[PDB]
Amino acid sequence: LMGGFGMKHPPPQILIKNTPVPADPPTAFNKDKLNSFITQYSTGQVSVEIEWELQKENSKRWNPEIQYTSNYYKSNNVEFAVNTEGVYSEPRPIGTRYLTRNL
Amino acid sequence: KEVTDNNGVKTIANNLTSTVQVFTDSDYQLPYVLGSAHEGCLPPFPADVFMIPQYGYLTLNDGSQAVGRSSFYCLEYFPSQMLRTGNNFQFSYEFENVPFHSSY
Repeated sequence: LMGGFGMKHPPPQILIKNTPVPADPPTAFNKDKLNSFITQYSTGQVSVEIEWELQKENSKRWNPEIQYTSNYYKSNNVEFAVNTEGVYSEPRPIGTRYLTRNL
Repeated sequence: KEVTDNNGVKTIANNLTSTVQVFTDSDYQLPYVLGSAHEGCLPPFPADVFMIPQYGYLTLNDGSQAVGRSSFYCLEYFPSQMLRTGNNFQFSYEFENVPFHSSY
């Protein structure tokens, strides 16, 4: 209902964790689980590659259609670009529905 | 046929080199008006001669005005077969699987 593709078997969940590294244990045995760990974090890169299938427009419509565009008029910033402070922003929601079909 | 009117008197003659043009919309690229129940069918009685109905279509409106999403269609922008007297036209069609109507 929020939109998109419903699937019985969607892309699976990808779970990641830093494995705990204990700090120095005591030299006499203790049965309690170790609550003392080395402070730790990880970084890396992720690649996601999705192949998308397209359905072309076959239309016989004579007149030109509505299309999504940028507006030429001068502005302080470029839409869908970085800020003067380095902040990327998305100025507007963009749907998919521009081209037309008969009903 | 050609119709000439002189004064209040019309003469009908054959025009042998004139053509009729015909096409099917096989890709369903036109507004489909056959699914609304309209006059202009072939007559139930085989000896009756019938007029062919005029094709028209509707697109989006706001009141009497149109919006930018409204689409205009030129039927000349399709390929069609041209027919003089002595030319004929035919095509075949397969119905897709549809359930039996229940006649019980």
